[PDB]
Amino acid sequence: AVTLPSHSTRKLQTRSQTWLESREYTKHLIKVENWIFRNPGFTLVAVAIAWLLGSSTSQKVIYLVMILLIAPAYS
Amino acid sequence: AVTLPSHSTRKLQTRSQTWLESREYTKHLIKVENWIFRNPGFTLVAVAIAWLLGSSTSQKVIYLVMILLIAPAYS
Amino acid sequence: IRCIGVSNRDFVEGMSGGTWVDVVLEHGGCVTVMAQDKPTVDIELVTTTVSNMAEVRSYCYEASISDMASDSRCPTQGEAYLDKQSDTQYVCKRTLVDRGWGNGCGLFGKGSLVTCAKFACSKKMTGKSIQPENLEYRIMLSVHGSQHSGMIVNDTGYETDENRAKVEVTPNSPRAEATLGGFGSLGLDCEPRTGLDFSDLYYLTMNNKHWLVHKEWFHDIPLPWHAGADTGTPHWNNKEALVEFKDAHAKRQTVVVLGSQEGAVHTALAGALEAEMDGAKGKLFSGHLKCRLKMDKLRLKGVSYSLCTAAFTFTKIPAETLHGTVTVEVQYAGTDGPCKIPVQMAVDMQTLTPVGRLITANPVITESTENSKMMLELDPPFGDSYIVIGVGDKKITHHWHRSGSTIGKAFEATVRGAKRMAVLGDTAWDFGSVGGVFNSLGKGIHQIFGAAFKSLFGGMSWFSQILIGTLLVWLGLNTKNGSISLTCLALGGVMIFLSTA
Amino acid sequence: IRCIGVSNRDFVEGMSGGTWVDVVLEHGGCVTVMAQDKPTVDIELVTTTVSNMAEVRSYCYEASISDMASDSRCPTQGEAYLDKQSDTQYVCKRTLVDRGWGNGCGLFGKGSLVTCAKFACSKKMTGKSIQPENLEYRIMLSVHGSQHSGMIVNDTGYETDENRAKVEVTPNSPRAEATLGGFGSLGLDCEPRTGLDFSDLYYLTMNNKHWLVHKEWFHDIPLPWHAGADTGTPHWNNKEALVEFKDAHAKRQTVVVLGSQEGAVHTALAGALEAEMDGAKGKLFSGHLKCRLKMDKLRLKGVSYSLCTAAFTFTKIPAETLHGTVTVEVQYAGTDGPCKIPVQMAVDMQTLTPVGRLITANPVITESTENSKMMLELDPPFGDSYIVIGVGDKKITHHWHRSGSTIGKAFEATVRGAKRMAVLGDTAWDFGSVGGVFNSLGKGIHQIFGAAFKSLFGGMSWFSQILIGTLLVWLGLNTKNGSISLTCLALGGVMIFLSTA
Repeated sequence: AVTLPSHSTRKLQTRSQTWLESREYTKHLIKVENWIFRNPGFTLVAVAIAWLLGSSTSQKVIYLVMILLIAPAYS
Repeated sequence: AVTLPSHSTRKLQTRSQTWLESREYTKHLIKVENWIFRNPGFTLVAVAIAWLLGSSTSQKVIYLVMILLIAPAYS
Repeated sequence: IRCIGVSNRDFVEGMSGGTWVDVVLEHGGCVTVMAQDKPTVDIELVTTTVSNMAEVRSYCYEASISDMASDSRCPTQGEAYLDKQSDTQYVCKRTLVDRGWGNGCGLFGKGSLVTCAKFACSKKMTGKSIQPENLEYRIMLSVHGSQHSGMIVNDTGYETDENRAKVEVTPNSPRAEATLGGFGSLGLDCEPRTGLDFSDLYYLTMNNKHWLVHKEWFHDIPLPWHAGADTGTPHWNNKEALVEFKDAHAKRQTVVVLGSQEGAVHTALAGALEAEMDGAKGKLFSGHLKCRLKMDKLRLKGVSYSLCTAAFTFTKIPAETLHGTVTVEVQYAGTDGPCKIPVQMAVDMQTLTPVGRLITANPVITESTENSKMMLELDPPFGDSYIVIGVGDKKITHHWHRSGSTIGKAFEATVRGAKRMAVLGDTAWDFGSVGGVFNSLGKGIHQIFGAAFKSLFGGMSWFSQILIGTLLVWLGLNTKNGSISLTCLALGGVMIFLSTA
Repeated sequence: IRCIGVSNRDFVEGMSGGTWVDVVLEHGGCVTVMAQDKPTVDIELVTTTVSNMAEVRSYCYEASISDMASDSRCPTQGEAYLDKQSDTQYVCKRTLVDRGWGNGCGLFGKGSLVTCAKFACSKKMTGKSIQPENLEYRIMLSVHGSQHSGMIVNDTGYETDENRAKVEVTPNSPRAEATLGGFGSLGLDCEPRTGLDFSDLYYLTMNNKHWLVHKEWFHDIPLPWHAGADTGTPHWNNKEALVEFKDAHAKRQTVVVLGSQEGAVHTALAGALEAEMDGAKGKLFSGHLKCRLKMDKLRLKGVSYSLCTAAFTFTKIPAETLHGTVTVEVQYAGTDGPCKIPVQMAVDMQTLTPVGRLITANPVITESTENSKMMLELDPPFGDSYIVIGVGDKKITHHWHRSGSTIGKAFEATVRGAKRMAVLGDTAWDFGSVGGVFNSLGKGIHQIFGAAFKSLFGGMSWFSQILIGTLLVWLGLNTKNGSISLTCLALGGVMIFLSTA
């Protein structure tokens, strides 16, 4: 019961709003900012890996963003 | 609400079992496999974005993995 | 009438020589179909009633464990066994515990321990399937004419009104005709099967709150489910998704149940349409129909009447209905009988040149008492102008100023059309269409793109769409090649698709 | 005794000339401290009792809304207002609804609507703070000696036994001494403050199930909370995290409450230590102490006794306690009184050369009746060997075969030490230490690495640790530079840290 699959992928598109639509834009941003606020050192260990992986300058930034998105969800 | 923060980040490391230990290994894998099996079309989108963002044939694989992980969790 | 205050009204004007026009009735949106010489009729889809639903699963979102027992074997003596282990109501788990001379055994090593515990469910949610031969859309019609303010939302009495008539459209009887006395009869050639795609929707029901969940989502929930309409004691496949067996270190294994997953699944829907229920039938209030309006016997009642003499008087000073149109209510003081109102709009009152069209076609007074109210609706020109209602010197006037511009009109209509195309998707090409090689070929190209886009991305939420949209627009502004319009159109189709919600 | 069947026993042998030895008592793990000339004593930490906890918050995980009301204003007439809006028990929300001539208004536009609804909570979870002057560790001791099988887990009677004694160690009285009659008294110079770091732990309590949540986690839950120990009607800050206001399209705004978040928070802990409670005190069963064993007055009782004459007999044929050690139980048939057992292990019985050490130091018979049982414990050599118990020709023998090798011994001990270092972390350098420039400098270097690692990563779960570990090992096998051992040691410290759980 720990893996309830979210139904926001199969969003039914109509005029009226869906079940929880007001509480849907700031659902992932809050989960990400709380983790970044509680664990700041991971910002540094993510910048390090991004800079060690991305050959370009706009490639290491993408690596950094994707690491800071994968970390606070663990998947 | 909808943004309950997980304690597996701050799990208390002792000799005994934590709260839900048996369910902690095959949880994110279950979610990822479920989402990918439900939406198979996105695999080729991830392939086409990785195989176009990456320069070496081992940054394309890392990009493909990180995209196929960011998608089933939405950041 | 019935559609004059709605904030999502669309005007569909023009047909194929007077034959028909296609419309897409949505829930919450009204349609005003004004023709060349036919009365203006207002069509609105009110409810969608799904009936005769048969259930498929029943997940148990709040369980409880009764009497629990255990059994232990010494090391190298087999493994433990309970008599209540062959019972399909008990969830059990075997593990190895340390066993020694102190635990009453006779050999040191990992023993064996089996813990049984009776699974009894208290609450459950049932998911019923929807078959498209059960939808029954109800469509309420209303013609602009002999109606005053007390006729707009007033639903008390329709089939004795000559102006309001409800139509129920089932895939068993798709084409139905509404009898509007004196005006003729509007024909609706609906499409009640290609609605909201009810072949992949279910009907959740969790503690007197019903939803419209997707089939794929409903078949992936990790909770103890059983097979069907069992009202007794079900079998509860997959009991181990709510119990948790914990061994401390020693010959001990505790079994505890997870709490009520009601809130955990409430925050897990987060995309499902909320529906209701009035007994055995499930009444939806969101969706859309696809209708064709055969308008050939909708005749204009009162074209042979005589004009009014005099004594018109404004009551309920005019107003502006969020779109520019003006709702005027007049009160003819006279006993002429069934006469015709001489309404028009005019710039400077010397020539009285008409400048704006009239939304209500051929207004007419029918009540023959001395104080007979009537409600019009005009469409003024951009700028200041007068509303002349009458003939002679006892005509009443009213200064009106419609703030806006034709460029604003065009941009507003473009935003309206873009929202309709992001909501309806493919069927948005059948909203005012009369047939052609554009409103029928463009629909094919849009259908191809829609299939290849709902199968390609088709599985992202609002946030992830924003994310991949920014990623693709940045892949467009770089990597100069022929595959750049491809990664910029896939920025548009991902920002406007969501970011217009 | 008391530690002979445990699967996580550690042998701590050797001290600083007989003075003391440091040990780290964990919950679930036993320690057998064998000295040079002193009796073998078994130390085990049993419970940790936290008392006098004062609560901080109380989240409400299952709410309900009573009477709800609303109020609406016409467009350009201000905004709506309810008398029950200045009440701090009602959760309200204002929105704009469409308003026209049909809704009884007099002007078309977006009106104003306020919906109030009374918030009444039914269930809540309280989080109490833990102060380190409240921990009270209980330590049970047991010496190998005049004890048979019925003395291992048998806790009925300790303070009349001369062999079992409990010690309660509080940060108010850290050093306590256990009286073992005849053997002397073992001294424990504990460290009851640097335990499981109770300065960042709370004590959740949700429907008679208590946990040990982290402080940071407990301060981030999004649920309606109040300030403290309120038993009446609290204030419930942040009510809007359980109600949901939905406007359909028209002058309507429904308010519905989300269900019981009990399951949603049960699956949200997933890393918290489960505790219990026996009233006002919270009894933990996981953690660790840090103890120093002053062993200077632990004397060997029965070193001046006379040997046994004859008539020994095996009962409870020997066994192997998961580590190689052999638990022998004998039965001396004689009335010699307090004599001494002549036990030894020997290869081929001609020379009777001793080959294995004895875990129980100086076994002795004290019971002076004719059938006095006693339980030893030996540590055989690798390979086959005999267990000779007696002198003369009436000595009993038993063939024993200890399967293994010294290389397997060393690898097993290395895996044991690695697991202890991954669990305890820094304090793993104080497990058998007697002081030095290695077990005191290596601890400093390990402490530096531990701080710089728990502050750097410190926030990843098992899966994410595996992920970043693979990423870092691949960054190590490529990008040849001096920063490659740095990204491979950060592969080890992330795979063995988890992947040994």
